Amino acid sequence: QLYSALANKCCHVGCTKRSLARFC
Amino acid sequence: DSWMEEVIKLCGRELVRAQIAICGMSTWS
Repeated sequence: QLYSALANKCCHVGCTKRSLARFC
Repeated sequence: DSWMEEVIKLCGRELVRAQIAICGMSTWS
């Protein structure tokens, strides 16, 4: 899922706070 | 916090905490 993609991404490399911002 | 950028390395519940915080504190442009 998109959230799982974000979850893995942030947990591995990281993500932008702006990225979680567009997800919520 | 900095809504213009920020790159974090969180996971799980902290990730959701950051989400809740970011999406709630969207009072700042």
